[PDB]
Amino acid sequence: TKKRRNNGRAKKGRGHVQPIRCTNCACCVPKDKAIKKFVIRNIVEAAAVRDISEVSVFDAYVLPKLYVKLHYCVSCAIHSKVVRNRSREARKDRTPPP
Amino acid sequence: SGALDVLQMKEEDVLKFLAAGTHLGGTNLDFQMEQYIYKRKSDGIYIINLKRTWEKLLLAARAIVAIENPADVSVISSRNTGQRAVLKFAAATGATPIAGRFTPGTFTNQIQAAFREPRLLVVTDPQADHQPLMEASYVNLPTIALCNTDSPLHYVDIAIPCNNKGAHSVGLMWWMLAQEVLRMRGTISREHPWEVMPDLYFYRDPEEIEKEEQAAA
Amino acid sequence: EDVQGKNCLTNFHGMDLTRDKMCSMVKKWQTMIEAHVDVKTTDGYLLRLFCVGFTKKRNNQIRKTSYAQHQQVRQIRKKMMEIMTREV
Amino acid sequence: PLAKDLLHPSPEEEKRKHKKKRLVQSPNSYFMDVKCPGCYKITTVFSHAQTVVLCVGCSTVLCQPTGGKARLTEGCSFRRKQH
Amino acid sequence: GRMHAPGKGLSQSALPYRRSVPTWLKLTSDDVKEQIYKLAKKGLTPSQIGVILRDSHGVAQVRFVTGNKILRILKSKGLAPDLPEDLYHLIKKAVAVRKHLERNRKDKDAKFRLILIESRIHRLARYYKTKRVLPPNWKYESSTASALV
Amino acid sequence: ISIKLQEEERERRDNYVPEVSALDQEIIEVDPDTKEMLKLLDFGSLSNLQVTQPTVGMNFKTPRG
Amino acid sequence: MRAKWRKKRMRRLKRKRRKMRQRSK
RNA sequence: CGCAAGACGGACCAGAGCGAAAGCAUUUGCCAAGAAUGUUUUCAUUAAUCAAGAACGAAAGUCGGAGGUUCGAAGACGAUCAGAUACCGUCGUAGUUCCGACCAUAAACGAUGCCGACCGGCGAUGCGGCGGCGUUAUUCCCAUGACCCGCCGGGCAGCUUCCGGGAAACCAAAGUCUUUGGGUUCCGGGGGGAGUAUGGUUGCAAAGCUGAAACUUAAAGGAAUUGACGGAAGGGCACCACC
Repeated sequence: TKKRRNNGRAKKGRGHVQPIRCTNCACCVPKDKAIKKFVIRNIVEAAAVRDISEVSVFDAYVLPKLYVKLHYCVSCAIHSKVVRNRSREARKDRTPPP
Repeated sequence: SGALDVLQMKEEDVLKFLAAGTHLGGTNLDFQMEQYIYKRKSDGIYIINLKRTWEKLLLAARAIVAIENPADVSVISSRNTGQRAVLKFAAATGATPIAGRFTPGTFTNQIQAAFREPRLLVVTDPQADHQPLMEASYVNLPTIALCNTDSPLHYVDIAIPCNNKGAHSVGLMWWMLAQEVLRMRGTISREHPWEVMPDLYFYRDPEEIEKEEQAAA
Repeated sequence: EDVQGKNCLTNFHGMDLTRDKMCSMVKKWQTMIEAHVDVKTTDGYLLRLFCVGFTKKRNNQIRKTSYAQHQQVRQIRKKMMEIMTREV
Repeated sequence: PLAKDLLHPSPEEEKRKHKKKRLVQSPNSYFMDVKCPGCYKITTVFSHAQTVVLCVGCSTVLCQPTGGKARLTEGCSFRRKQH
Repeated sequence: GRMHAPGKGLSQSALPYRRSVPTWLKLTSDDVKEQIYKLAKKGLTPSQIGVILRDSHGVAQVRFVTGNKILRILKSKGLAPDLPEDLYHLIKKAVAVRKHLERNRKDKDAKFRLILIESRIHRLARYYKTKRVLPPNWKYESSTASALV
Repeated sequence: ISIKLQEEERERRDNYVPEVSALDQEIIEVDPDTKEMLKLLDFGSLSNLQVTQPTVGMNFKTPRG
Repeated sequence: MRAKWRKKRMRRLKRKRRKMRQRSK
């Protein structure tokens, strides 16, 4: 039986979308279908923002962040626990989780 | 209410509406409430037609008076605001109040303790008080409703267009309806500004109850 | 270019943006506008100036998207190329 | 609403609706007494012109064509004439 | 719904109820016909005539002002074209496309749009042969088409 | 729970009423658009209705996303 | 037996019938 | 730090757009094309759907050139394994790319023919048009952009409702069907045998289109419910669990 209205993916009036490669695996996945997750992330977490800022030649030097748009294979994503299975009620929730 | 002078809208009544805020709708509009409206504002808020409000108020009160035994009218509020207002309305009119939590099966399950079998419902909000509106549809119950401009008119037989959101507006609207059912019954006369004060029906936030507990001395 | 004696005499070879900044600027729900200009200075130095632009979500803009039309993009791109030529 | 006066649409409702879907079919165009201040003669221009209506005995060019209603050149006034 | 598109457009021109002429229009039916002749002599179609008239000369419908319509005013005197303007314009478009497609065999979309236009022609040709405003001997051939400007 | 009185702060105190009601405003704030509707009733002109300069720049909706 | 492989088997079986039929020609 | 070649067009990129479908994403120019809106323009039934016939038709595959960066059917190894002609790894020919010619098939899917009418509500978005306080730019007014608040048409959608339907899942269409008739094309008739044999036909080939029978069989199947089960996800308990 038809599980999703939007057949997993997000194309409505296309017919074809360019595929991307899942990052964990490397499997050809349609762009709209893929679980895209954008990650801004400090080059050092907490243990080193203490130590590196102390040895900062500078005075009041902000650190850079690392900007990587991850794509994911549906298997890629669920094994990596990015997306969980939800109840047939809670499948219809599209709001990104708090 | 209609083509008549004795039941026509008076001047202190308009001041009581305009002061309460019963002319302020929501930002939204129910398709079924487009007749009980004048115009929008800037800030998007819809203005209710207080004449049409009064026409529905008297129609409602007419329906309430037509019930012979008063003790089978159910006066329902669940939301905080109307809880006090309906509890006073039933004191004034000899009706039966349901203030706060409405037990599903009151109108339906004949073995429950709260098995009241009324002849007419009055409802502070169709949205908040949706369960009794649905249970009115299992034991033939006409419903009166205090409907905001975005209140769903499912199972509502007379929609009184108001600002059922604001605490002043609700207390006022119940007082107006309580004073009109008594005037039509013939318990008050229409020449005397009624002894009972519309402040008696107002919900009081527990910041304003603890404002009274201090400021007596 | 030249080495005199304990002095490496250097000359401008090309400005670049930090990946940190360049990535930070590329946000979803707005139009990116790139241009590039093959140009020559008054002295015979030849440059390729790459511009980037991003449409601004307005002060009172309630609509989520902040996208140009394509004619709006290409008129902006035409002014980018016009200005980079004009000021090199 | 169940009951609508389908024969008597209030003019707020009729002018709202699509021209074809009005109870009786009625256009959203009109003829303009367009006069330029340089010349003497009042030319009759169609609102949705879609040509360059010129001043006969050239003092100017009056309107310029767009998607819908033409742009009347800055300086020109217009009365909408009716029957 | 369109013939050779999925388009369900409703961009129609909507004539007013009152077929009765307006008041302001001072041009008599004869001077309108005289101006129609002047436009036809310049080298305009009944479509182009009607536009130029309603824009610059405030004449909504020639049929409303006069009795008759613009082709029938052209046709009575013999200013009307030999083959209709609309079937002219499709043959004109088909010669334009076919010229583009002489040196663009890769352009498969063009080739498909050509077949759609060819079908519009054959379809109108067949209509006008029922009304004998074209000869029964006539048939649009794409090799004979470039002479028909 | 359910006791005899109900319960001297719900029966007795709930008959609390101030000196004059909050609906007894000497100057009622009012927009020109509800003035426009009262003008199309019998109540064209009251004395205790101070009509404000109308609110400018329609900007009330919550931005999306 | 996946339906694609049943087809592939039956397709290669048909290819070995245009071998035993190709001898009498 | 350069050089060369060939692929590919990240992020922007959306339940966004365009296209008959397949499909389509650097810049700029040329070329014809196109829907939608606008229209008091014109022709005046020219139309809807369609045996025959026809155009386009992913990927793989075939033939003759050009090129060969990456990736990689076959193959050579290296592991895992009981075996492992597989999953994993290193190489790697055809191929992947371009040109000309085939081939005509995909879960070519919305598994939903096309045209038309009618029957709910809601806020969004894309295109055009029309109207309306205000802010901003070309500042020097305009008028145009950018927001803002509405309306109209056309489109991709979404949410919601005891419209109604349906075996249900679900569908504003899959509704307006025993209250059964708006037009029309294709096409199904229990499961297998079988998309097989055979004949024709198209193709260089691989194959495609049309396509049975004997025989075999009491079921195969659809949706949903409950349970058990999982080498799925989360929560909880226990010194017959751990610390």
